[PDB]
Amino acid sequence: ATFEIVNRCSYTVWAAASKGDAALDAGGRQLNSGESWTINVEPGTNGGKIWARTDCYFDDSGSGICKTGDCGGLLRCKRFGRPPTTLAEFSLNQYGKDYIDISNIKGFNVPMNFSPTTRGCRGVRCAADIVGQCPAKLKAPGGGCNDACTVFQTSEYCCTTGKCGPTEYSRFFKRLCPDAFSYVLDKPTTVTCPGSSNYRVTFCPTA
Repeated sequence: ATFEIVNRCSYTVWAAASKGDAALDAGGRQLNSGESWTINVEPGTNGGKIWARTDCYFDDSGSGICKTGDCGGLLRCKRFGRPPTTLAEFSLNQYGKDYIDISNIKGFNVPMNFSPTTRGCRGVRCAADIVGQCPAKLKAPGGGCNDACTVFQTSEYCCTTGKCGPTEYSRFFKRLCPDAFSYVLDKPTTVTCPGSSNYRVTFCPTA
């Protein structure tokens, strides 16, 4: 399957793509404002994620640091990034279907639209100003808005016992972005698409 990753933000973003234990395609790339990066994701990929990283510095060897979404200091991510990260999530070719969603479960850093480029399903979008409105306790110094599990590490926010309810914090994300997961047991906002669809992830879709 092919993914076009488009940076419509006015600032440089460092895109990342990983399935947790391995990079997808090259795994990461600088995208200046307006730049598009097309990657090939192998069919059958389970648990793939795409996110943006902000305020990165990397050297010759591709080592450095980002203030949001750092994946252990690498330009080409092999593992997942450090929150806060708005997450585009996908499982491909699962019994003939594709499943996509946007998640705020690891916080929010960049607004995002996640849409298919082929037929038969809708896209999803979280493009509200979550950082500007972020509750004080969740504001991350490096920018972005942390999820409550990252900040407080309780069984309720992290849903450790498998039983948990919505919270004042999860409701904040859900009220600004109803189409994104706000906590781990949220009523699923997953979208079902035909198997082997193609997609576009746009950062800053509106502004």
